[PDB]
Amino acid sequence: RFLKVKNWETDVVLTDTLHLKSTLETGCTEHICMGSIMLPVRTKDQLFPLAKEFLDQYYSSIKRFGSKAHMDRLEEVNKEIESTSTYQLKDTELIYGAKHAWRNASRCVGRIQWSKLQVFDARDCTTAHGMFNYICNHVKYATNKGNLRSAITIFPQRTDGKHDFRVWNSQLIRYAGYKQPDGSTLGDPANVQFTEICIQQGWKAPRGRFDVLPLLLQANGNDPELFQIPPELVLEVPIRHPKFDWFKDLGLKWYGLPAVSNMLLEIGGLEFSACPFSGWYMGTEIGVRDYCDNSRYNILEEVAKKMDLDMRKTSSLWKDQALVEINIAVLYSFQSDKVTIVDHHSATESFIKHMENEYRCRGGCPADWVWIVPPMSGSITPVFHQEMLNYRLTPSFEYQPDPWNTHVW
Amino acid sequence: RFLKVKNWETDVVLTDTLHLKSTLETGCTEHICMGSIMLPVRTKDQLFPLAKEFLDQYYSSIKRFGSKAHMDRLEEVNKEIESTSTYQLKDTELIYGAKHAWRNASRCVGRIQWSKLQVFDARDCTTAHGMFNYICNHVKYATNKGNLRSAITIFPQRTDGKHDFRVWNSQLIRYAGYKQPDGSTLGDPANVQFTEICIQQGWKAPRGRFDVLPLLLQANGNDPELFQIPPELVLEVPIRHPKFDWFKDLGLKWYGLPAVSNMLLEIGGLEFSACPFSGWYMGTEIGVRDYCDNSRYNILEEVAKKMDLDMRKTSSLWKDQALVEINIAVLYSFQSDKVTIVDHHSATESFIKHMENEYRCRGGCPADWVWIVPPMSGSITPVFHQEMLNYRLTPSFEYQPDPWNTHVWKG
Ligand code: HEM
Ligand code: HEM
Ligand SMILES: C[C@H](O)[C@H](O)C1=Nc2c(nc(N)[nH]c2=O)NC1
Ligand SMILES: C[C@H](O)[C@H](O)C1=Nc2c(nc(N)[nH]c2=O)NC1
Ligand SMILES: NC(=[NH2+])NCCC[C@H](N)C(=O)O
Ligand SMILES: NC(=[NH2+])NCCC[C@H](N)C(=O)O
Ligand SMILES: [Zn+2]
Repeated sequence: RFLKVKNWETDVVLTDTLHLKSTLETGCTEHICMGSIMLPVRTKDQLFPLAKEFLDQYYSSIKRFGSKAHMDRLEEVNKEIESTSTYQLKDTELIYGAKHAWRNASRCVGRIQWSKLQVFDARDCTTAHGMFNYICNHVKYATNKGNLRSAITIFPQRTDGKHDFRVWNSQLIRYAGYKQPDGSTLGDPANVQFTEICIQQGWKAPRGRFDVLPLLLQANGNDPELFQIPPELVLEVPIRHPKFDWFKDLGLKWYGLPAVSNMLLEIGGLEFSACPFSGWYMGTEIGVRDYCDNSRYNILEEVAKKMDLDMRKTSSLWKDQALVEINIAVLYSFQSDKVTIVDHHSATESFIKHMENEYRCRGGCPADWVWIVPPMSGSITPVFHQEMLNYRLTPSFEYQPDPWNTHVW
Repeated sequence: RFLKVKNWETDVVLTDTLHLKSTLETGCTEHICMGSIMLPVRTKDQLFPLAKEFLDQYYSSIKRFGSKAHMDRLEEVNKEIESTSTYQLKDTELIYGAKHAWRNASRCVGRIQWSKLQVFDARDCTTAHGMFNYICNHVKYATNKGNLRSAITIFPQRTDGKHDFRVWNSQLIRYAGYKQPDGSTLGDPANVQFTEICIQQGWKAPRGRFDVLPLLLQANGNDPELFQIPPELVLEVPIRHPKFDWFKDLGLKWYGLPAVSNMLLEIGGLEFSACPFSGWYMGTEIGVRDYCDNSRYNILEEVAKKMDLDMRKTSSLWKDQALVEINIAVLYSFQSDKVTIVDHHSATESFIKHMENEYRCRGGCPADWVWIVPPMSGSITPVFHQEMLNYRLTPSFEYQPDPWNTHVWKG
């Protein structure tokens, strides 16, 4: 009932009670752990309990648990639900829910910043053009000339499912991927399919290695539309090393704004299917995963050669030496151009502090160890030695099917 | 109920049916994952079934399920259990049992070698001196002058819980750790407590940074006894770098034979509390964990200074740069001295092939992602991109409480 988690480097021990308020499932069972598996309309009856659960925590957080205001609101929503078969959050509730969905994102290592989220209420939106407008504003606000500010823009909630708003891109800003005759892939292999769906939709791909994709926005259930982000609004960083002048020749660069756009935000049973959010990169995401993953830009060998390393034998650890240099370069390019970015050491140290604050002030902090530990130098970051308990709390950010596998044109 | 795991790098999908045979628990529920938690006598009543499951697995493995030899063995074992409250395993079954405990060890990335385990049957052992002799033969055999051979020595199983055989060391070979009055630690911090027990037992500590610990052996539930492993039997490797001539001057070295000796081997319900086993090292174990954990030798700074790295700000990734070098040094030193060792790339690539083979021929491969993925360069090794299912199958290697915490001293 009262679980404890120990850090094996410091011997510190925290007790977890917050998991007791766990609602959703984990994919695991007393017989099998699926901790490493990436992916382990509501009715009136289904809804009220959720709204109740939510309002309870909301009012509890504002020190008015069981107050008249609390009871009243619970009644109004209750009425509104029974009548409209749904309800609307007050702005206060929307903001609170979004911040807490971030607070509860067990896979996010940057949650120490959770309370500082800027929320853009786009619930009055009605068209793809409106969506494009809201998104551009989000992009500009959050980029802030390189001094990034976390934000989320929330489009209209789901109703009957046949009027859902959806951003087809996986991130607001991402490079394109095209399958060349060579059999090889040009650009970002991860977006090869999306890149094609834009074309299948009219986009005029410049077939480059770093082409900013176009937004494919879906409003109120209608078929999606394309819009190119004002180039002047997409901050980019040219990747150069602080010692290897040959580096720039690799012809690499990355965008400064990471902005997940394909997730679903659930607040009090309500579902917001279009809720793009952004923060700032942790160095390794680009340097380790986007650049070195075999299925991404897969650039290790190329950088290996340029460094003139004995790639004849794995045991020489050339991949490791290169990986490091590459990551020193990403953090260098960003820091030079004055674009916010955080290294895995500093980011993990913060998460640990955040975990401690969360444990004493909330009785816990759900965290997914498999995602929290950086893809490089694992054990030399504090989170590696930190036991973590993963569980689902709501409000939350959830995965949802790609729209192009659901859209009934 | 079939379960699928995908490799997000190759899009290869495997199907697991083997987890259905999983009886033991995981620590996780439908509402919580404890996948990253380090540590989440039997009665006749509970033994019969365990013995039967085992014999059934055994006889099926040899294609004699239902045979008369199978049926007679079950009758023989059950009679014996009801008769003595326990039972003895045949030699063939012990070997099969030991090999499968290794095959089922979800935290071991070296399992592609599981069928080539050399099993030393020390069930006739009765005294600590007897244990010392067995252990000495195990080390020499396994060390094989640097061309390491995986092996396990199995001492008498547990009976009433008061006559246990235990190896108090956590590994047959490990360096002493000494707490200094100024608060600093000399040697390996991980073994300070055990070192104190050895000194209290009479060991004369040479108090250096790499002193090989004595064996503390408990036979038949008696008080443990000290024994020094013959120095000529302990193979060690001086650590140097293939390009930094100052590396050797750090004065580092490590032993070549890793031999976990504090686990419990469960087979057919029987409990073998003293079952030291060894294989060969994966570089990162030494280079990353033993050398760079803040709670171990913690050499990152010193190695960083000598490299004249910019230690002013973490974002220079000086810790990362130094880490790679140290690991290159460990692998290089071992290879030069011709002592068996495997790099993390090589080891993880083999585990993937092994895992795939196991799904196809066995229906699965219980694996602990948290432990399988190496402590450095995670995503540039295939295991990181591989989804895994973790569950407990028997025979198995289990953790057990430190003996000094449970032992009833006799004087
Ligand atoms: C401000 C700095 C932030 C940092 C440094 C940060 C860091 C991270 C990192 C390293 C990941 C893993 C990314 C991956 O492997 O794909 C992650 C995941 C995640 N973060 Fe953040 N984050 C930040 C802001 C945000 C914000 C503003 C939200 C939500 C409002 C958020 C919600 C989450 C969620 C839901 C995931 C999991 C996404 C998935 O499953 O792909 N993060 N974050
Ligand atoms: C052939 C060489 C072998 C290699 C390369 C290998 C590799 C590894 C590594 C890297 C780990 C994690 C070590 C740690 O982080 O402390 C591990 C754990 C494990 N291995 Fe092996 N192994 C080998 C042989 C064996 C043998 C012979 C057995 C058993 C008969 C075995 C049983 C296990 C067990 C039970 C664990 C978990 C130990 C614990 O929880 O501390 N391994 N192995
Ligand atoms: C299979 C496994 O779940 C997958 O390869 C992982 N992906 C990720 C991870 N961690 C982060 N932060 N991001 C990922 O995409 N840990 C492991
Ligand atoms: C808390 C966390 O489970 C712990 O720090 C871990 N230890 C280990 C690990 N993996 C291996 N191989 N060995 C460990 O000791 N993964 C994580
Ligand atoms: N720090 C963030 N906000 N990350 C969002 C996900 C970005 C993704 N990991 C990438 O490298 O493109
Ligand atoms: N490859 C092995 N057999 N390892 C056994 C565990 C050794 C332990 N990790 C060490 O660094 O000493
Ligand atoms: Zn689990």
